[PDB]
Amino acid sequence: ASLTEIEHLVQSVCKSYRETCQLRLEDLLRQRSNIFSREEVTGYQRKSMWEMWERCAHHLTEAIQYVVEFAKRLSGFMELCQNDQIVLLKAGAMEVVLVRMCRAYNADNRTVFFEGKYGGMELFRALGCSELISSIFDFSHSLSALHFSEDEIALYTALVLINAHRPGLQEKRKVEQLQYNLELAFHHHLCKTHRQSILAKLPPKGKLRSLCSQHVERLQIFQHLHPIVVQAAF
Ligand SMILES: CC(C)CN(Cc1ccc(-c2ccc(S(C)(=O)=O)cc2)s1)S(=O)(=O)Cc1ccccc1
Repeated sequence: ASLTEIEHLVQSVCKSYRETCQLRLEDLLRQRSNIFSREEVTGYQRKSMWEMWERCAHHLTEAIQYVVEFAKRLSGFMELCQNDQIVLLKAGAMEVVLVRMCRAYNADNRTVFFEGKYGGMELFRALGCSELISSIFDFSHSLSALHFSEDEIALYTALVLINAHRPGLQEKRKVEQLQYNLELAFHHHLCKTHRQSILAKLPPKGKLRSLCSQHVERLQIFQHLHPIVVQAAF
């Protein structure tokens, strides 16, 4: 592929992200001052783990819907066989959601945007998993420190998804070609934006893996005893 086509892949990936980014960065940054009062935080802390779980399950499911929509708009993704589409999303969707979360994270006061306002990790106390929440907040903090742009998120999450080493792929060569093309796109766009410096500062692939694995473990435990059928975005 020529640099002209690489640049078109760049523009295409970034447009697909902007159409499926769920919350506008502009809104997130604007609402940073709308913070939960102490009474509001206490209101959340009094809820059952089962109520917080269902709210969290609703937000995660919805975030995942937007990630699936992003993938479907990704050049070449819909050209993969159905098995492979499923393999990639099953392995990668929740890792993308975790990356996407850094946009809603405010490093200045360590709060995150949740149901209309910004709250610290103590908001989630009823869930009884401080370590995981803390790990999620630290991970977001590490990404926010980089000032990850909207397009870097777009290109980086595309590569989280389009990973040819996911076990179970039936057309591994096709995923490899897609992955390589997206790598070209990412690297070229970092050059064009003078942002080469972020590559070495990005979280190791393994860290996103171990975090999502710990995350998924909680989800399974909650969703087993309390499934919730909730509306589809697209
Ligand atoms: C804020 C996190 C640490 C806690 N969870 C609630 C959220 C779920 C989805 C969120 C979200 C959705 C969209 C964006 S966006 C539109 O800016 O991309 C950003 C964040 S916050 S949790 O559910 O991940 C914590 C949890 C709950 C239950 C079991 C395990 C973990």
